[PDB]
Amino acid sequence: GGVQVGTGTAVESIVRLHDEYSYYKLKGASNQLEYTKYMASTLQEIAQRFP
Amino acid sequence: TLDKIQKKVNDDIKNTVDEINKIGEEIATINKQIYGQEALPTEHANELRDRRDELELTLSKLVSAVASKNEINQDNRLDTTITDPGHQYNLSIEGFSIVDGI
Repeated sequence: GGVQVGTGTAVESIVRLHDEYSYYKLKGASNQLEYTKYMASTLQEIAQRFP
Repeated sequence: TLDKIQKKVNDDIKNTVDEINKIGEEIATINKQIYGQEALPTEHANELRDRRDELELTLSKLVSAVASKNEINQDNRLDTTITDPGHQYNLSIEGFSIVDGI
């Protein structure tokens, strides 16, 4: 009716869920830097080529 | 760059919503449990209380911090000896609060 009591528990499997965001912060700044730093190395090289 | 930062905070806003709901409901679920006919068992009870209270401050970080607290009693005449969230546990928010504490 309304008078209550409790008991135990059981198990079936194991888990690892999904939640990613702060890691994006550094990543975005990275690959743009990957474009720039590569380009910088090659571009400066390109500058001297036939001086 | 300015716009990306503007978009980013909007992403911060949109991301903040689901996590608050994600973390908030977990707390709310924990409040469901703490608020059955919950004459809480001493040793592990106050741990249930303290952990739930402990998690309040982490909630105050992102959102309002103003909630109402009380407590209730029970007897071997267990009846429907329920423990309340409503006046006992409810947050203030948005100008008018219509909220269940669980």
